[PDB]
Amino acid sequence: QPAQTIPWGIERVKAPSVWSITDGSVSVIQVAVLDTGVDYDHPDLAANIAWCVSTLRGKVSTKLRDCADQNGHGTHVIGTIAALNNDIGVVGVAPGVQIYSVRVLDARGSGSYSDIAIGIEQAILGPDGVADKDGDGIIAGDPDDDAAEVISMSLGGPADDSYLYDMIIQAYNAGIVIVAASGNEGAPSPSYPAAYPEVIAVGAIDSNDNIASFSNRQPEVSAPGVDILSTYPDDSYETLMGTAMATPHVSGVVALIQAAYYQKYGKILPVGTFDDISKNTVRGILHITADDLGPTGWDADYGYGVVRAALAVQAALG
Amino acid sequence: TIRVIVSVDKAKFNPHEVLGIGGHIVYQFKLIPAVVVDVPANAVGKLKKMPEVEKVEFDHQAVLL
Ligand SMILES: [Ca+2]
Ligand SMILES: [Ca+2]
Ligand SMILES: [Ca+2]
Ligand SMILES: [Ca+2]
Ligand SMILES: [Ca+2]
Ligand SMILES: [Ca+2]
Ligand SMILES: [Ca+2]
Ligand SMILES: [Zn+2]
Repeated sequence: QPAQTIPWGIERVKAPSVWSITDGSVSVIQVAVLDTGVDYDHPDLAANIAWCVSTLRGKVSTKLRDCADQNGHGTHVIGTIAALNNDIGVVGVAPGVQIYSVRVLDARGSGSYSDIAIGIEQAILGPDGVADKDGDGIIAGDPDDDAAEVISMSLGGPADDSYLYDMIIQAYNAGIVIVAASGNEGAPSPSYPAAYPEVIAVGAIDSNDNIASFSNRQPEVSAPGVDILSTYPDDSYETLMGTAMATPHVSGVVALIQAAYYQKYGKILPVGTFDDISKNTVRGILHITADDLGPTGWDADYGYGVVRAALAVQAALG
Repeated sequence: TIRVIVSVDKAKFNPHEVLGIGGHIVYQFKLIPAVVVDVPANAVGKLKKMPEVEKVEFDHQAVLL
């Protein structure tokens, strides 16, 4: 194992200064990463892997054999959120956060919308198979339940399907922040599910603070997505580019916001909306504390700008 | 044989009516009123015709980004 470095992207989104406040290891907080699976025994990931499920071919399996990453993409995305802060490898935005790896994409990085919708359902239900065990309508942030507080989707498709949207709506109403990659086609608007009102679409910047030419336009926020070093199978590391790499930076920042807020107040923040510019919701906080690059204000390249964890968390706690 | 997703109210869907048209249930959602099924290509129109069926949707593809 190599000695630890902090990848440039982790620095860019101002994560390291947050860690004295929280690294995301607040027990009610989990981030569900719907992707190609995870190298669950990776020395720089293993301790943060709280649940490993697969929904491939429409059957929910919790076997390690089935939830294992056969591609590498999921392991990479998870590492950017939650690689451990220690002596080796890299370090995530929220290096103590619990991860649910939900495998919805196969060995070649393709997935059916059905498997993705089943994946979202699993992130709401959690290990116990029940959304809201005590019937109080509180799901994300309820310490009695085991629902994820963030759903991270480094994937996209052109189709807008009513059932998939229904599932997105269920996650939103559970209080779960949904984050998704804007897409890699240099298109005028995000792919689905990023394009849904309830979901934070994430574009990619490079290490010069330029938007990546491939990044689909009109995102909500942007984040590091070119030359991103993270964990990769088997027990190794790799450098990749894509809106899939930007996404986990934002999910990580959300995890820090919600962890910090629960640590202080015993509740989580509401998800919020695209238009929100208050300090009263997760998305409002993300928008107002983002580094506003390009033209003043929200623009079609950067959205509201580059997320910054340090300021986000201060806005949450202030 | 194709995989489709049928939108249908929990209380008015019987899993047993899809065998009749040559299909079988793949996954019944716990949190939305829908069911994933495998059916012969010719069965798609039949599903639509059912009064209880609000929508039949093809199983689309996403890719890693
Ligand atoms: Ca939780
Ligand atoms: Ca391994
Ligand atoms: Ca490390
Ligand atoms: Ca549960
Ligand atoms: Ca509850
Ligand atoms: Ca409760
Ligand atoms: Ca701007
Ligand atoms: Zn079948």
